[PDB]
Amino acid sequence: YFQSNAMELLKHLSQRQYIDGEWVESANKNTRDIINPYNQEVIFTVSEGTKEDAERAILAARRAFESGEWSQETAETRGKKVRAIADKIKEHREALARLETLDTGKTLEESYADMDDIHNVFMYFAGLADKDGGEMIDSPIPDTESKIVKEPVGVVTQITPWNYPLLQASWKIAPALATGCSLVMKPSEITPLTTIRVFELMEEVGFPKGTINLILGAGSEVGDVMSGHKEVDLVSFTGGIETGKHIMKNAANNVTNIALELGGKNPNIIFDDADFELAVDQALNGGYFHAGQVCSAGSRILVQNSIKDKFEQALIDRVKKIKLGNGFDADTEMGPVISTEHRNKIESYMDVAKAEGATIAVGGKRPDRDDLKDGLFFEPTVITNCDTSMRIVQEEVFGPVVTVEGFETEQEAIQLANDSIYGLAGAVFSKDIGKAQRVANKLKLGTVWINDFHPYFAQAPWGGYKQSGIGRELGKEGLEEYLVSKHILTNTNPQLVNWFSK
Amino acid sequence: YFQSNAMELLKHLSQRQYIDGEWVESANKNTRDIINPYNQEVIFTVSEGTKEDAERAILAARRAFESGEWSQETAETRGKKVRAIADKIKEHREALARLETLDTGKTLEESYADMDDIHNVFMYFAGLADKDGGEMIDSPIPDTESKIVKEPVGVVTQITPWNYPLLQASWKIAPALATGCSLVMKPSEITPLTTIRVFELMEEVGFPKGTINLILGAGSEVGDVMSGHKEVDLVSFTGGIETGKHIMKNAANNVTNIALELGGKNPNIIFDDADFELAVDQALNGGYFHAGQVCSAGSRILVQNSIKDKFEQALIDRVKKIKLGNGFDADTEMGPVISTEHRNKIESYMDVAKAEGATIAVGGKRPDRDDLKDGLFFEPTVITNCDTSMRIVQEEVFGPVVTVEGFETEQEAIQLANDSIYGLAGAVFSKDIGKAQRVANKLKLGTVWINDFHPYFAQAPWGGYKQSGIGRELGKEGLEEYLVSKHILTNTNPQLVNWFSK
Ligand SMILES: [Cl-]
Ligand SMILES: [Cl-]
Ligand SMILES: [Mg+2]
Ligand SMILES: [Mg+2]
Ligand SMILES: [Mg+2]
Ligand SMILES: [Mg+2]
Ligand SMILES: [Mg+2]
Ligand SMILES: [Mg+2]
Repeated sequence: YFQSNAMELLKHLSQRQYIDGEWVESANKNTRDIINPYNQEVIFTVSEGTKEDAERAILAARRAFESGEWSQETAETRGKKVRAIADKIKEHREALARLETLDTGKTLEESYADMDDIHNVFMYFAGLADKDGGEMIDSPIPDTESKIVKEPVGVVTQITPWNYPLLQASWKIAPALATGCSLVMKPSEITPLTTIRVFELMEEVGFPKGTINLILGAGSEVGDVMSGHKEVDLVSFTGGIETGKHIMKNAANNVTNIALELGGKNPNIIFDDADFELAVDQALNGGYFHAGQVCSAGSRILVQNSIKDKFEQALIDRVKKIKLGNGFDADTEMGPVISTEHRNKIESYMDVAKAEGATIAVGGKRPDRDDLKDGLFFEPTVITNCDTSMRIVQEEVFGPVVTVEGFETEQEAIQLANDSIYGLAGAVFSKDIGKAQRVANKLKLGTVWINDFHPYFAQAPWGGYKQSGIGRELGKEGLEEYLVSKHILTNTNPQLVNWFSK
Repeated sequence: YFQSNAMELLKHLSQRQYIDGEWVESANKNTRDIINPYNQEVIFTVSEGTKEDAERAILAARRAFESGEWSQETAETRGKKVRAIADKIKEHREALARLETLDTGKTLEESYADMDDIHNVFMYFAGLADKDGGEMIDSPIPDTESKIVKEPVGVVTQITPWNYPLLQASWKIAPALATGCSLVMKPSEITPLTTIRVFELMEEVGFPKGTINLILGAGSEVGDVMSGHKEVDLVSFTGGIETGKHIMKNAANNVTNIALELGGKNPNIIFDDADFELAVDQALNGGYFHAGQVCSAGSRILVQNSIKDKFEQALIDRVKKIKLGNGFDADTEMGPVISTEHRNKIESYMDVAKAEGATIAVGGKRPDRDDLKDGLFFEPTVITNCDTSMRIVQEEVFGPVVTVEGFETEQEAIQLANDSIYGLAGAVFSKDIGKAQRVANKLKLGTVWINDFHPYFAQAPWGGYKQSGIGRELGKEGLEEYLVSKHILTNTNPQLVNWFSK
């Protein structure tokens, strides 16, 4: 009784926003219904905040920041509180995993793995909090002392996507809290459940009023307030490229720093000297984990011409066996897509593939099976006889869809892999490790996997080249987005200059 | 015969742009006359480039970058070439100083000090080039190797201001070349002379075609191309806040990284326990070095009420003795302002001070003396009986003008100093070093001087909090703006996952 228990969890979950230490409704009492993508049933109703609520949260975050209660707390103590959040995630791993599956549709196994990652993100940043306060500089001016002090950047606004909501939240919350910033977070309007829950958990730990704030929904001009308010010091946005560009333009009005992660067209490069069985397995894993909606998805398969036919038929044969179903059922290998609008977007992209002349080798429709009929399912799809000039190869579909292109040589694989506007992540499969390393050094991607697909972890920075984003999350670089440098120069033997006549 | 020799230097200076290894005119043959602010005489005529020229330069920079001739050169070798530029600056220190004085009006002594700084900027980055290639990560996944590799960011566009043209150029050129980027630089249309000269010097050293490019002027949409072209990876702009905001909005269209330095309203905080003589000297130095046009200028004096009257009368008495004149004359302490438009801007700000009710205690007009009549001079000015609500206190005037406000307590000094939209630099004067350190830690400024005014140097990062900018120049942080991180993860014992049914 996995799903019905998860449903009973909801009877204890807050429905409200969290602003300045209090759970509160929307200023105009508006609500929004949240859906289970497996059966499209409404599972919960939450507040839908207004732009005045967002304004209020940002002003509270500012007041808290200036008060120093969190920003001037010792780094060691901030780290202890971030660890306490980590430990709460582990304590509540089952419930959180179940809530994530209910809200997003992914398999329970995927959700459990995700909860383990999230615990490790918090634990990583807890440990990093007190490890680097700045630098002493060897001043070139005699009788001076020069130091660089790291300070928290201030008030941060954090906007997360519907694909891996709590995971993306953790990437933003952990460094903000570790550094002493105040934050205002707004999860996707579609998938707020686990974010609400993590806010309840953070309240249990206890932070100064205003240090953490949660805004819910997609209210009119809320996004604009979060990117454009004069009191914001950093906007951290993960989501679609068009929204990201708008956010950056908004941020310019007050000279606000931005960190953006905007998607990808991630290549999966398979040489003829790859372990063949491995490359087929990982092409499946690349394409279809979380129904191709995880940000690391490998939608663009590039395979060496010599084995392309062999590869295509192996991949297609496997794709026909993929088990679709309820994320709570153990035999499910792939769940539904996230929303009606997203499935429609995916369907309109298949309109494009057809208008461009590509072949849908398998999939490309909604499944008919009775038990899948009420849910937001779409068949795992393989598109063949496509080329780099096509919209279906160039544009991010964010669904259970891969394209397959051939290449003759190493140089052509690199040129094709780099021929998109994006640059987030990708893989190279070859037993020739030297070759794989040559390719990796030429790919304009923030993360390159050699003989693997998907890995990310707190210890290493993640983010895009090209139009995939600005900045990095995770690792030390991720922490650094939340800090500002101040050079304090002291003249220890000050003398008159006497430039101007006396 | 200092000035006439500097004028004869010009008979050997290029008049053209430098694009893809060649000195070239503007695509439409347009030119612009360059003026000596001391006497408003036209001293030189240079090409005025078109937006198609800028496009061509950026495409050449891209082609050069992709070729690897500079980007894949060893860091050690790149450092050697950056050192060779440094050594050229020192070799030509006199000529460059004289050219800077001719073009910008500042005293020869100021220009010599500047040439020494510029040599040290290049030398610093030459030494930094080969010191950090990335990191090895302790991977949390068994049988994996994780490394982070630093790569140059790519094609950079660099736009510099008319206040300290070669110095600002050096801050941008040195890290770009040290990291292996290709660059396209466009100096202020008003003051191109020393930038043209440094390009001649860099050509003497020798770089691959397309690695360095120089665009001249303020042609229609040239700025827009430099901030908005798809092939740019970083825009580094130093100049006015309104242009900077436009640049950032442009950059958003292609998800282009930005580094901005946008001015300041730099406070000079003088406690009653300061060394009084020192504080008067440094208030003069803060306000009037380069006629208040250097980016470190201290236009906003905050003085403790107990000594405010004493301070005001000491400052005013000194301001009346400041020697205005030709930058080439040894007895000159302050030169002219940079342009007709800038002097007019300064004059319209005095219209504001008057409309707001402040007192012009000294100065506030153009000098009448016969030898100053043809030049762009403006008297050093002290404005009193002003408060933080006034436009003359809040807005950047960028001229030989200071305002004087009083404060009662340490807390009030901090609150007033922080009450502007800016956050570039400022000073605290007090013999109570502990107090000065408390104040420094509360000021939202990128650089805080304790008992000094003006110091900046290659070893320490420089840049703004708040609307003074995004990013940092100088130091390691300055280098880092020109680098991108790539995580290469290798699975050294790859295994099938077998998530999907066989
Ligand atoms: Cl090959
Ligand atoms: Cl005091
Ligand atoms: Mg409870
Ligand atoms: Mg020493
Ligand atoms: Mg800002
Ligand atoms: Mg010559
Ligand atoms: Mg080991
Ligand atoms: Mg970019």
